[PDB]
Amino acid sequence: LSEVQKMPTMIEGFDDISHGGLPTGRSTLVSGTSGTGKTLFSIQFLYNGITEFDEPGIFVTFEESPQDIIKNARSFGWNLQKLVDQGKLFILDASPDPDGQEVAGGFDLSALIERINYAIQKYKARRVSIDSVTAVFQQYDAASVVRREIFRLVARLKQIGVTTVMTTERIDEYGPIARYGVEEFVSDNVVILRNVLEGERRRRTVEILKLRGTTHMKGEYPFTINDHGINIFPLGAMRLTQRSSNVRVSSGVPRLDEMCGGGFFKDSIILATGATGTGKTLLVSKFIENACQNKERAILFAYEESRAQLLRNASSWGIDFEEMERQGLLKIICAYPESAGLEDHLQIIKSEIGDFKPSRIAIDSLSALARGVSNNAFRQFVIGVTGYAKQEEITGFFTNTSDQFMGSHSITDSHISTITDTILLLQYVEIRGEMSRAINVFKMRGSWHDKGIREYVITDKGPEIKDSFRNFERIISGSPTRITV
Amino acid sequence: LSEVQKMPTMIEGFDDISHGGLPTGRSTLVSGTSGTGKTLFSIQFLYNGITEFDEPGIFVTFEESPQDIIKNARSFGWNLQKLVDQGKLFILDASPDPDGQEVAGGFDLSALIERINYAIQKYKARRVSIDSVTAVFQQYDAASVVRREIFRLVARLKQIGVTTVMTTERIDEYGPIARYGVEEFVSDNVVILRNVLEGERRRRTVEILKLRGTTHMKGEYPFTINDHGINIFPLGAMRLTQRSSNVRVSSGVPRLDEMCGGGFFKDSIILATGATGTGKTLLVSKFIENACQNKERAILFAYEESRAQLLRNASSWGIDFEEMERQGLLKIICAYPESAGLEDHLQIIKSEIGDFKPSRIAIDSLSALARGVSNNAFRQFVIGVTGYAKQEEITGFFTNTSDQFMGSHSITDSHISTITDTILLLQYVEIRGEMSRAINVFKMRGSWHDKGIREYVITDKGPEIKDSFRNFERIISGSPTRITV
Amino acid sequence: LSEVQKMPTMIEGFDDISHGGLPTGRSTLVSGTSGTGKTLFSIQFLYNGITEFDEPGIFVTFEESPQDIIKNARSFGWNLQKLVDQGKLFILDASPDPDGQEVAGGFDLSALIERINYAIQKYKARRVSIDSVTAVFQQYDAASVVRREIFRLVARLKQIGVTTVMTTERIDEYGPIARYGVEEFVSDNVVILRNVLEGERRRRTVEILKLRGTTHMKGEYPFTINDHGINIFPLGAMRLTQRSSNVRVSSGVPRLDEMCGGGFFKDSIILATGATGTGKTLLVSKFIENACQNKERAILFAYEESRAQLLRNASSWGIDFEEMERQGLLKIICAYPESAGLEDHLQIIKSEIGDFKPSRIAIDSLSALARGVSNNAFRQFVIGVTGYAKQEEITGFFTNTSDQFMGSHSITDSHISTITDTILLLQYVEIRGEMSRAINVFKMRGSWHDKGIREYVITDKGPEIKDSFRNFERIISGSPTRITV
Ligand SMILES: Nc1ncnc2c1ncn2[C@@H]1O[C@H](COP(=O)(O)OP(=O)(O)OP(=O)(O)O)[C@@H](O)[C@H]1O
Ligand SMILES: Nc1ncnc2c1ncn2[C@@H]1O[C@H](COP(=O)(O)OP(=O)(O)OP(=O)(O)O)[C@@H](O)[C@H]1O
Ligand SMILES: Nc1ncnc2c1ncn2[C@@H]1O[C@H](COP(=O)(O)OP(=O)(O)OP(=O)(O)O)[C@@H](O)[C@H]1O
Ligand SMILES: Nc1ncnc2c1ncn2[C@@H]1O[C@H](COP(=O)(O)OP(=O)(O)O)[C@@H](O)[C@H]1O
Ligand SMILES: Nc1ncnc2c1ncn2[C@@H]1O[C@H](COP(=O)(O)OP(=O)(O)O)[C@@H](O)[C@H]1O
Ligand SMILES: Nc1ncnc2c1ncn2[C@@H]1O[C@H](COP(=O)(O)OP(=O)(O)O)[C@@H](O)[C@H]1O
Ligand SMILES: [Mg+2]
Ligand SMILES: [Mg+2]
Ligand SMILES: [Mg+2]
Repeated sequence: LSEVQKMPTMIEGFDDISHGGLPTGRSTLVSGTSGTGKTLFSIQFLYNGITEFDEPGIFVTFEESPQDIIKNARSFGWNLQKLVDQGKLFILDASPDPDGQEVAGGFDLSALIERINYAIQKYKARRVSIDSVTAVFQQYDAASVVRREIFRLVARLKQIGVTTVMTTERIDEYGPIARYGVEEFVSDNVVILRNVLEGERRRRTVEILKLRGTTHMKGEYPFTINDHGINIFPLGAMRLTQRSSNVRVSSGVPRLDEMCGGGFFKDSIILATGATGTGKTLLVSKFIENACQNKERAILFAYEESRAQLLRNASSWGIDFEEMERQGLLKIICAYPESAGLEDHLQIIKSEIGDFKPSRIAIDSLSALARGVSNNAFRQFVIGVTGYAKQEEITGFFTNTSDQFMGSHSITDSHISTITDTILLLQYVEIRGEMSRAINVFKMRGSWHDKGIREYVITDKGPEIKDSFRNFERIISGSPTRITV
Repeated sequence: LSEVQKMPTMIEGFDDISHGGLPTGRSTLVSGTSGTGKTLFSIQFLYNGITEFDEPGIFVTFEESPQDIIKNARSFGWNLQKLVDQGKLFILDASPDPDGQEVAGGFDLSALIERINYAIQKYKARRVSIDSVTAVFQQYDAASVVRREIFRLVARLKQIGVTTVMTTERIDEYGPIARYGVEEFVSDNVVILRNVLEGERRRRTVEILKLRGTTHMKGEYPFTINDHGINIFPLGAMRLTQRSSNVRVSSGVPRLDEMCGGGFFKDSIILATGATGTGKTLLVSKFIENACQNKERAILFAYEESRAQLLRNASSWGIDFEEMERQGLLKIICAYPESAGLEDHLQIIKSEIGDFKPSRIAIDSLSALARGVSNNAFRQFVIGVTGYAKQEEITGFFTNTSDQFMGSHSITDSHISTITDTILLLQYVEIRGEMSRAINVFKMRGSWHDKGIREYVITDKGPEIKDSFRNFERIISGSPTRITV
Repeated sequence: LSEVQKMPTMIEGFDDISHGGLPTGRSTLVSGTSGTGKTLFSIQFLYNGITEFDEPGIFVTFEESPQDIIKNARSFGWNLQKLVDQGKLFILDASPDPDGQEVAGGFDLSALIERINYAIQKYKARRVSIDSVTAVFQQYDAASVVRREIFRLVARLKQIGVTTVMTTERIDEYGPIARYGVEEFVSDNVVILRNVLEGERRRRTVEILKLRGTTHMKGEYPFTINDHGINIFPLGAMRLTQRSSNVRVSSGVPRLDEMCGGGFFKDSIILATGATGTGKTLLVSKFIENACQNKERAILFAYEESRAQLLRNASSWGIDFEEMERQGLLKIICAYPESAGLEDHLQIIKSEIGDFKPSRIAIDSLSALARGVSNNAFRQFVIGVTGYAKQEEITGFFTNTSDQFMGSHSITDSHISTITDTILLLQYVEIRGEMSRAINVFKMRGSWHDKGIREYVITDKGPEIKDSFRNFERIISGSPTRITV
């Protein structure tokens, strides 16, 4: 008599991919291999319901004992025992009793359905989570029997009018959606949780395969499990709207600011690319030093150099990062790119930005984060970081180490130049057998910028941008040819 | 006694691939994994029949309850309850009753066939849709029994003379066409719906494998599910006929118009390619500004820069996009390439063009749309966009960011240059250690165009195209060599 | 009533990936193919418990006889017989007796559980290891029966309150986690041991798939089995904190030290890259000679040249490595890269550093170690070596043979330049048909360094760094062009 209403799950990123949550009064199928977060998803569904909408929830477990479920939920800061004592949550223990011997007859799904209905009526439950129906159906080896029993369960829960989340099982990550293969077709809604193993690394993704009668974002979306539960990131949080401003921000190098027409833009992304030793880290350090000298908070996400090495280099360049950190203006987060996946790094960056509320951020060596990851996943990560930084009106400074040290015919082999607003090209220039460096403002959207490929030297005082090689040809090749007069 | 007549389905793009629709008086097999749109296809078949030809339809469901089918159809704006009340549609509920216990004997297909025949005679039905015969046949584990029962059903429905759509099931996207493997050979017509997972993205494709006694377009064809149902796009809508005209349209840069022999052609595709920062977005902005200054509607499909960043850059270039939007002359659609698949982007572009009726369109950075997609799918998308724009007599301006910033030996690594009519090559030119830019009209079909590689500078007033580097060699390499006199 | 406490295993690297060990009072599933170290892991778990925390352990074996288990443990220096005699360890022999005939009834898991409970009560056991439950469950061909029995066992061991390690079985390295496929879902914790075969080489990795109610590091982590048991290396031991100092260390070439602004840094990584014959080994030899002349211990990890060939070349260069070794100041470890995997090489390097306590280390030809290994695994190895060296305040000198001998447009095709602090670029320079060499300090973090591409010749006295090619262009190409005056 009406359209397909949805019930928000309040799981970060799930409601966005599901376009409003799970459909109301229907059964949703959550399928995934071991460790994919099925139990976590089901528990978070009820917990969020109870906490945000005061909707009593029912949890049906067939393997994990209720005590173990409550003990598990605490790792996320969830006190399920408090909810149980308040009558808001009820954990229906349907696990086989050890004292109960094997039964040769078809397991009584009718008794379980009656118990669930009684619990729903008693606690006025609006949400139901069913843990590992596959444990129930393994006694039902036949696939037809399994489909019939799932159909009975879904139809009964539908007649009761409760929103249900059923966790099922799969052997392969990209094989059958569920074990028997009849689970994904009896359910109205199918959610797939994967733990893809790529490059000796586990990537967790969530996919909404079908929402009968409703639109949803298609494909796999990476998600992480942290102290707050499941955190899904829908493809860079789409576009949104961030009103870019003309406000200028200094780069810490006055000559570079002149080269940029008055410094960088506050709501812009700066990309300093070049070969190793070109001074990208020096520009990042001067950027952070300028940020903090103006009593503005900043963060330095490093991924190649340790904290102490950064400190030593900054001190050698006349920058006291220790005093900056003591003043509470600078927070240096360094970490090896491998230590965690790109989604984990994005979550850490978001959390640090939220806790510190910085005005500027400097990520060192995006190339380091691109190690051993597919170009598509890397691009998704950069989209996420850039969008999040622009949304908070945060000035971003990113560095990318070019793989070729001279003759580099591309700005970035990952092709992130299309996403950045300002591009600083740093390169070596062979001059009289000496390896001079050159800095050029390759790109600046919305601002005039010096086209000069200007020489600069690195001293104890920082970078000193000199004149341009106005008597040389093919500087870009790294090996220019000098012309008389 | 006659040839093989076909019954139109009126599903956008299906009748084209099927060369007139589904054959009349025969059973069509619609096979696909979970969430492929089998139920949607079957429902749309009957709904389109009833609404466009007043042909009563019969829907046979074995899992989804009739109430749920009616509730599902509303997401597409279809009021199936109205049709049921009018006697034009009948939903035959054949789902197993929960109160009915298991039956050890072969399920009575004869009773179902008799019920379907009675319904067809009562409602004078010309169309029939059968939902998940696989649910029926899972009780028939044996494949031979399944083939026999499908043969009986198809033969009976054929004797009745109704056009039937049967939805069947598969475990793998590219595995067996159906579960048992006997379904695709008893049916006269086989349609395969796939939800291929590639690059963490779901691509939906429809394939007509065989139409016994009729020709059909071969292979997979992408299709999307939106608020209007299934929308199939047959390989760029073939050729068609768009009478190109000699009418000229200004580019917003008078010197560029002179370089093009009087501006671009109205019914032509313009491709501005170059490295990052070369000013492709500037040319797009001037193009849109010229379009709107002449009181002509235009659309800007951006995929790298946000709306506000485009606004800021345009204002910095003396272009007021806000006033343009207020006047109803400009509509700016920006969106990340990942947010949706290429078919979805094509559908969005088509819908926006239809709703706005623009005279010009400007897509920013086709390269952004090529991220993480196969070259073939990208090429298909460009063919679609170019053909649709040319059909509506719309002038298209596309930008492609070259992956190499100097020495680019190709116009486009995706090789779309063969599809575009006008090509504007933008490149950096190293001159006296300064990174000057160069604009050249690489290509212009049906018009004389300046061969000069002309220098241009970007100011607050826009691009100023200066003279050509007439005293330099190897400009194209990016690092030219100057010659005296 | 409390959070999820964990029990340390004291297995090197396991507690780090598991974030504190195995959860207390729960069953952990250790699955892996033949030879993956399941039995070794289970035995080490109990042995470490007993030896470090005085926690009595119970070992349940179904195939390996207790005598054979004790005999096996001695290869790691573990005297399990001493623990058994002390009552700290009990090996419960549950293997089928040869005199016991086949049983058609379901094997009595209840009797085994009662025996285990009796043993736990008698020895006050806190840890339990179960060897090859799969041998038990093969008589239970049915997967449902297997899941039920595993559930009974886990629930009973949980009620007893002991931490349990259960070793299960798999046929494929990346196939089902366990044989039946029900083992990984009844267990609260799943650990996967793999012996991946890549390039005719076996790579052993450990993965913690899920720790219910606790966070853990995700993905595969390489581990080796040596005379001390399982040794896991969690992704380079994360970041840690190594306070870099400004202390300078001589390179053995005074002119090179001048080029580096006073020599290399003590807590830094030096990378000498160049074509074959450029003199990387000469720089390594002079580095070691300077290390030992100052009465400082050093190690030379070679991977291309034999010990005697290194001796001969050093003597030809006026360096007496034999006297250095006799004095106990130099230890030369040479070995073919293939002889062992990257994890094995890392373990050997760590062990040698620990036994010798060197002040400097010189690894010859990282490129040799990159032969036939994925770039990701190689990068992980370099991260490990660099981090370990920096942690011990050890100066590292690494050499990388460039694959291209002239025109090399990159420092390292493996792109390790981002990880190194000092980069010495060695290259050939064609001059008047003579193949002169050139040395340039490409990079030096935290120090001024000469930008000059200086010629050097190799004599019996070592390298003699001459002036720079100040009258030549395109030296970097290898084929420079001379200019008059
Ligand atoms: N506080 C936490 N922070 C981060 N990750 C956590 C946290 N608690 C649990 N996890 C992770 O979440 C996963 C838990 O999965 P969950 O129990 O929800 O279901 P599942 O793995 O889909 O199915 P199964 O019931 O077979 O375990 C584990 O792999 C664990 O690593
Ligand atoms: N209004 C809509 N707009 C866009 N997509 C929709 C809309 N309504 C439904 N969908 C999508 O269409 C799909 C519905 O598939 P459908 O029910 O027709 O059959 P099927 O997936 O082939 O088979 P099954 O019966 O197993 O679900 C879902 O995956 C859903 O995402
Ligand atoms: N002292 C040692 N040093 C190095 N490697 C060792 C040592 N002792 C044993 N190994 C290795 O450890 C492995 C022993 O594996 P383990 O017996 O622990 O269990 P598993 O291989 O997982 O299972 P299974 O019970 O089927 O053998 C062997 O492959 C052997 O090469
Ligand atoms: N005190 C100094 N004087 C002059 N140059 C220095 C000094 N300290 C460091 N440098 C230079 O700084 C360079 C490092 O720059 P950095 O920003 O770390 O490069 P990257 O592009 O890899 O981030 C060194 O290669 C060296 O040339
Ligand atoms: N006010 C201005 N004056 C001169 N140049 C400008 C001005 N604003 C922007 N630019 C130039 O515009 C360039 C951006 O051009 P754009 O069309 O966005 O490049 P793309 O080819 O990436 O689309 C900047 O790199 C800068 O050189
Ligand atoms: N006594 C010598 N006099 C001059 N040159 C020598 C002498 N002994 C060896 N060389 C030079 O040393 C080079 C080897 O340098 P080495 O460090 O082994 O190169 P790599 O970069 O491969 O490690 C030889 O190619 C040769 O040019
Ligand atoms: Mg750096
Ligand atoms: Mg652009
Ligand atoms: Mg060598």
